[PDB]
Amino acid sequence: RATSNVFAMFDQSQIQEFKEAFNMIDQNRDGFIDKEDLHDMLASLGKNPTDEYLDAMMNEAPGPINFTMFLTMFGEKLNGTDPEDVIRNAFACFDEEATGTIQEDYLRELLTTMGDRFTDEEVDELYREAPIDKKGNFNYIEFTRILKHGAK
Amino acid sequence: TKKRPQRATSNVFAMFDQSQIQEFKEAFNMIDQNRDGFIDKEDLHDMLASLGKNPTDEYLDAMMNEAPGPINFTMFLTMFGEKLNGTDPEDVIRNAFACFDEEATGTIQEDYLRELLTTMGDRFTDEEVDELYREAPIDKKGNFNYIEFTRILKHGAK
Amino acid sequence: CDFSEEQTAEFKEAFQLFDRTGDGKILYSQCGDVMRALGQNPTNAEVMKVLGNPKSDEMNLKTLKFEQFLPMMQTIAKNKDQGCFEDYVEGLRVFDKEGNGTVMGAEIRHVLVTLGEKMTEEEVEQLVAGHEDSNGCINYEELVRMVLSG
Amino acid sequence: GFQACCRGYLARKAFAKRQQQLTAMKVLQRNCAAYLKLRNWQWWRLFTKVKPLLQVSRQEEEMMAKEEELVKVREKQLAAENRLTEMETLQSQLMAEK
Amino acid sequence: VKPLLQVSRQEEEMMAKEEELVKVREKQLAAENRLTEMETLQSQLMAEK
Ligand SMILES: [Mg+2]
Ligand SMILES: [Mg+2]
Repeated sequence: RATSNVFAMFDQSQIQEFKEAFNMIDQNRDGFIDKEDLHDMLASLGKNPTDEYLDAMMNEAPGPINFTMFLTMFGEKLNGTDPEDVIRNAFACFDEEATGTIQEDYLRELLTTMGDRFTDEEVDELYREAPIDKKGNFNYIEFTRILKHGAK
Repeated sequence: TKKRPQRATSNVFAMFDQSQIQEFKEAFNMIDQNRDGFIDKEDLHDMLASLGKNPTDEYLDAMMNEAPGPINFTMFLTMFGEKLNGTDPEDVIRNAFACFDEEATGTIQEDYLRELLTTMGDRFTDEEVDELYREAPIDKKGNFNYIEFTRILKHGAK
Repeated sequence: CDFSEEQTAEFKEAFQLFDRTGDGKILYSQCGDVMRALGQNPTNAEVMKVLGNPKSDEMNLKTLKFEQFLPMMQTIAKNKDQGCFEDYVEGLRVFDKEGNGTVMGAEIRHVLVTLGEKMTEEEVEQLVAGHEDSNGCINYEELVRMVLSG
Repeated sequence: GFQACCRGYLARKAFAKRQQQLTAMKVLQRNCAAYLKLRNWQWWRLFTKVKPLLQVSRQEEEMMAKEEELVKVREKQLAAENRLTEMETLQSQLMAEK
Repeated sequence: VKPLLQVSRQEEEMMAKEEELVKVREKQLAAENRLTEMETLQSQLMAEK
């Protein structure tokens, strides 16, 4: 957790985007998020679905979610992640030729032979909801966007 | 009960581009005097006093009756999307006019448009065509490509 | 041990970078890689001698620890048969024909592959790489100066 | 004696590539570690749908990029005309010569 | 209100950059075709020489 200033965690652009999102996701803007607003947003986004299981997460945070608590719960889960430019720069280390694609077996071997050894199940879980070419080729240049859930 | 119900619950992306929503948000940012997403009666009153030389009183009452209450970004967007339901993009009509014009350019003539709307086989009356003529630019005939019309209609060549 | 703890900490940290060995151990074949990365310039004969003259099959069926690797590096640093670069820059001049401080890259590759302890084609290429020119020659002086800074 | 320095230079160079590569893999697996639990977060997939609606970039990056790109494209377009004029003279000169 | 908009005014003006860039890009693309055309004519005429 590491309690500290919630504003110093996210970057200027990141905190600005978070504030702009909090100011938008609110049918009755007043610095107080309730289950009704979330249900209405889900109904408007998914073509009127109803998922009553999401209400079982309010107990995690002290009472309703506030903008401060919202930023806190975003930062507590986004810790460790970095922007897309640095991710692409780090990915450019391998391959060398810079083909934009890496073999899936090679990635699995790399993720289980150095640093934090990732189990085979954890590596396989990263492909149960995304496309992939029959000839392998892990399109990293294209997967960087899907990593941020910028689709669907 | 300031919090309004689900009210229909219409989506805000049936067939609208991100640029349209961005423009709508930027426009709402100027009307809302409180700067909190609550277009009250005073906001629109000041907007009209600054732009359209003040309203006629009944304008605010009609706008309030046409809305479920304190209008905001989401409510206004949903209302305008429901009102625009059925309207196709400008590129579709542009390509249609370009492919229909025999001159390989996409022009439209007043005399030819009259026959295309009437004798072609439609339910267009005299006033139906007079309104379109009045809505046209300075010229009552499209002697150029179907671009200036879409521009003056949407206020954005995109 | 006649070795300060300051550099010993860095040596332990560098040795712990391999990891891929089951635990805090090290293979016989991979011993030279870690011995040459930390410092010094031991030869294949010196590596085989300090290792106790391991068998041909012993280089892939046993693993050592750090308590045994530290004295190896200590002896390699204290006892050594290397030499300064003044003798190396003067040795490569035997192949220089015109004597203008340049030598053909093919001749150097052949001398490194055949003469001496022999080297694989994958290493000699990476060694001679970067110093390519129009006449295909590689200045031995610049090569030695770059190898010394490595 | 010289082969030892060449062999050590490769081990040292290869070791340096592994040192920086090892740290690079840390950011990769670290970014993917939190992504697992974050992937199944009901608040993430719902909020990502709103990011396209905000567009924090605004004209701060579009105007600067378009302005800087317009200058490069302007000089490139003008440069093409310069090469075209030079080729026109050579093409016309070769025509008179031929 | 669309004609005014203090903030949207820059958007319409910013679109001129993309429009001018696209317009300038069109001339560059057309110039590339003309440049290659002169190269073929220059090379063809040079071959005849
Ligand atoms: Mg709220
Ligand atoms: Mg308001």
